Amino acid sequence: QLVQSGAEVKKPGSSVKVSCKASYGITWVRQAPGQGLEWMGRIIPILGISRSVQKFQGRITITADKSTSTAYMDLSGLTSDDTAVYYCAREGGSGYDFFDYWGQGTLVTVSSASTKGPSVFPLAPSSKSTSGGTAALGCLVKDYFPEPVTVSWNSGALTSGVHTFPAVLQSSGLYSLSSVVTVPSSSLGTQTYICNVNHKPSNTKVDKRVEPK
Amino acid sequence: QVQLVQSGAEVKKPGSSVKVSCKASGGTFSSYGITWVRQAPGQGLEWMGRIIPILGISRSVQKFQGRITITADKSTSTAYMDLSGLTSDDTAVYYCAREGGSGYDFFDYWGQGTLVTVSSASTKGPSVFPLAPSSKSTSGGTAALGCLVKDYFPEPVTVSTSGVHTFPAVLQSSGLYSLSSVVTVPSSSLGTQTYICNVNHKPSNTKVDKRVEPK
Amino acid sequence: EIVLTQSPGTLSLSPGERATLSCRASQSVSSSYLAWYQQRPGQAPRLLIYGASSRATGIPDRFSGSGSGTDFTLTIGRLEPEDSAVYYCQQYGSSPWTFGQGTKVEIKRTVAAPSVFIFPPSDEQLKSGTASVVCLLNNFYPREAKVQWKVDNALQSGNSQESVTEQDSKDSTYSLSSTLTLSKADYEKHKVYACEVTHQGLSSPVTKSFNR
Repeated sequence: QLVQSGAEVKKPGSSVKVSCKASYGITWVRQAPGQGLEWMGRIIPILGISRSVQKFQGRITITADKSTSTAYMDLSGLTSDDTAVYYCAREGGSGYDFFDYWGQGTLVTVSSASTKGPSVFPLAPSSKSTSGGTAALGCLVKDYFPEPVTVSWNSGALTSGVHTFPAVLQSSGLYSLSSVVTVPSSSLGTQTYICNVNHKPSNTKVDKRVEPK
Repeated sequence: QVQLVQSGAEVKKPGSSVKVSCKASGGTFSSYGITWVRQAPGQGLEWMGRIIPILGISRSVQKFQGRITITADKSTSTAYMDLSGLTSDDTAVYYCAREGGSGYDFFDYWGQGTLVTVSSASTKGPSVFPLAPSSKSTSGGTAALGCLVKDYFPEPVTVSTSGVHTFPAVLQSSGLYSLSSVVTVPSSSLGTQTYICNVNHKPSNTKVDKRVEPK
Repeated sequence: EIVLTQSPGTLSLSPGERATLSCRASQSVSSSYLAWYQQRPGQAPRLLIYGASSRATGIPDRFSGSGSGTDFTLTIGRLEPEDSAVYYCQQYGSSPWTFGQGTKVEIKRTVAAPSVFIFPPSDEQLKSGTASVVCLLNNFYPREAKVQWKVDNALQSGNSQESVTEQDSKDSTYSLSSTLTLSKADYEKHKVYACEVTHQGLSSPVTKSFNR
């Protein structure tokens, strides 16, 4: 399994070391938001050899520490157009350079605007709803700037009806996304002390309890 | 710059014979002796003898004289001792080393070493033991997992290169001893690629490979 | 460098129907040097086919791979709802290795008369900022659903913002969250707030009610 790093927010004219915990290369693969994958470079820690695509040459250094076995890129001298999700993937050699196992991915967000904290918003379950099947309740996340914010319920337990909506731009550069869950546990409820949120840039975690109003 | 590659842990019986073979990787025994050097377990080096394949001459220390024959085959360029008539007190690691002549007999390049283990007890197989990684450990830095090697008698047993901690074997109630191998992986979840845990036993010649599973 | 065409793109097909994906190459490539990949909604792409013929170790052999020289075709013999994904043909044949434009498969099963709920503002961001109401439309197929906010029985402008999640891997249904952020003070005489839904699902516009 390939485990990567977390959403660097840098400024147009900076430097990002994306770390893929790593006879097998690591090839890196861009994907601009809502677009289609590219190639960026390849290394082999067994030999230290590195290769890069022509466009990204003079701005990228892909290295790896074979002993501690962890590979990194370092896209220095980057503009605002490189705001994209970057994957790390396993080579196979010469005639078999298809990308077998992939990394989770690390969204670099590069523009000098701000970093803002996930202000979590009221839940407030509707009273008279379904006759038991789906009592819908959701703790909303509005007013934050840099994505990601993962919001699991029951700190990763309730995984059966956690609907998450993609963040959409508001009037400011900040965007907001909404998390909802369905409970059959109508009155009282068993576990209602829930709604963990993790913000990778701000590092602020907020947990709140749902109450039927 | 000639690397010296030796042989592997002979287990013999008190009253036997061991031909330790030091190989001159290169094809080249030049004007260069092989001197042999004992080291009792947890002790300090001695001298045992010297040869020159270029001239066939051999010399031995007084104590080990009448029990040791140090020969070499210049053509195939491989040198051997043959400690015949040995007791239980010779259980030690034996090195082979390169001379320099008359006034320059300092031991330049050395061999890896070959532990002779001499007592009529047994040979027993490396029964590899459960790994079982701990669940709730570090927050990613070091997820420790190790495949243990218990219940074997004659050492060595190679096991498992960046966090392979190996512990020296310690005597159990029986003459058998056990040692433990552990590694740290940054991939805590699924803790997978370590399904080798290759072990090599020089006497038994039994190799066991197992896969680690996070429980 | 090889620019490459793909299939039509979004495809609507019932389960149990064969699906064909094309991959024409502008420049000639080797008869067997192209690999078809599949990336699920929100995840990392997983290898489906390598060499345009062989299958990835542990990939169900519905996903047949064929084609040679210029046109490469990926044919999915049977379709389940756990196939809804984006497929890219990468030609690791030339240099640099050019990924395909990518095709989106949409499994055409049900029309799911939707479930509409309101989550009207409560006294936690009615004690700072700008409040926002919201309209959840849970379990609905397909994406053809439009919601217009109704305020005190009076229709609203384009100050909404609707976000729709991708179809679930098993459910294959599309849920929505139309939002109406407002000026934090403006909650005086607007007694009721509602969202009006028009869908293939359910005869009428299903409007709603806040009061409280």
